[PDB]
Amino acid sequence: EVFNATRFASVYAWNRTRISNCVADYSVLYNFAPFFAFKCYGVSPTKLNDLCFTNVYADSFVIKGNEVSQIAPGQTGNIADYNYKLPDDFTGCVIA
Amino acid sequence: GPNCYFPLQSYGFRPTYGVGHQPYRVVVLSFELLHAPATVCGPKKSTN
Repeated sequence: EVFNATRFASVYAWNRTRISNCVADYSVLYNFAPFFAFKCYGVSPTKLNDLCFTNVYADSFVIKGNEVSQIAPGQTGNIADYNYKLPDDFTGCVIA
Repeated sequence: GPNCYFPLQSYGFRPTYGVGHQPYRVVVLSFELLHAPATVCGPKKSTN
């Protein structure tokens, strides 16, 4: 419902995709859509089914192509200073 | 297509970035103090 929705909200207003008390096996969806701009900075699962965690703070974005350079841990730019700042210790998967 | 990508990403060493993003030049000195015969140290006066 989150990964394959036709319409999202505003890009700055990310959706609370709370991934808790379930198996975060979203790696199969890699075959559903041609994920380009694939940047997993802390963990890069081609399969993900074991660990239980409290907070996920998952976000949904709609952006251009030649703008992912500003999508990096501790980066500065339009997204970081206007839309959403990525922490210096940003350990997560940016999948565009 | 698949997750394939070129495993070499260029670094954007712009001069307008912050100090934490400004490129740093690093030199590392590695040596092993194990072998009995040595070949290099500082100079000292010898004695009989």
